[PDB]
Amino acid sequence: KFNKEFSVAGREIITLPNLNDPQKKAFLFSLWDDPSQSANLLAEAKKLNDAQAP
Amino acid sequence: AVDNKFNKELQNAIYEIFHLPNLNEEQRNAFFQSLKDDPSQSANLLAEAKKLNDAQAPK
Repeated sequence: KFNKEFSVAGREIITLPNLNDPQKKAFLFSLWDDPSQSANLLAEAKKLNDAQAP
Repeated sequence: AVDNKFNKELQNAIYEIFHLPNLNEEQRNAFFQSLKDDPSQSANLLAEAKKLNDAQAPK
């Protein structure tokens, strides 16, 4: 399940500018644990990123 | 027994491997699969990844 789509989703997580390292690590773990949840996880991470906007 | 969600060593290894600058995508993904196959190998696989990263330095 670790293919090109996985790489894209992981990059999307780590480039969210307002998440901190523990948060990105946690999202990346969740993606690794279930790559089929990428859409839900990416939407969750973006929502949290926006909640943390300066 | 350490469950994956409760395993900081596995989670840190995934995060560090994803950041390594000199691996290719195939290497990264192979490490992620090897971690899935046996999370007790996190320390060994992270060390192997850093070794390959350093061997593959562009200068």
